[PDB]
Amino acid sequence: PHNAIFVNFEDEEVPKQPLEAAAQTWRRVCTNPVDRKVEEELRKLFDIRPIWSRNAVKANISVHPDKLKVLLPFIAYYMITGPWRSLWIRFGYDPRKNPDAKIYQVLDFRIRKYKLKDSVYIFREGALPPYRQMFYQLCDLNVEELQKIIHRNDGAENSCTERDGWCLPKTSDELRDTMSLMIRQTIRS
Repeated sequence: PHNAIFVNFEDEEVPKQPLEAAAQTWRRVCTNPVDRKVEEELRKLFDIRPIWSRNAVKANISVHPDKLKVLLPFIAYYMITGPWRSLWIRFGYDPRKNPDAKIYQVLDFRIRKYKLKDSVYIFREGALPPYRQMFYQLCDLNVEELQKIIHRNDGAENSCTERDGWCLPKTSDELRDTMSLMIRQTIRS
């Protein structure tokens, strides 16, 4: 598609290098020095945080979308199934072999110049998700209770499953109910 590798949760190995088509496409698109600058910036940010969401990345650098859709498959690979679905992972990083990746797992919450804001990917007591269906990452839930629910099983993550990953079972529903309660609390205030 965009010269990206799509990894399933049941795939044995994860890619350790991009595709040569993606490398040549980036070589073609990289025209101004600002492109090299933003490439280095994205590389450093994926070095600090190995797993990223597109909206979270857009909230950290101001890049042109047509440049980002080419740069991302060159730096990271895309997850299709599993606890880290719809997330970009640095080449050579396997979340199914790192318990710390628990803090990078995804959570789908449905209600019932180029840089973006913080509310597009960060949850806080007193704010309101800007969209009807969001894909948060467990590290960006800046609440003490949600983080306690997340780290309840720290140091003894047992096995990595598809429904919950390194987290304890039925954790996602617990976080979802807590965020709904906090949303109603913020609405009342």
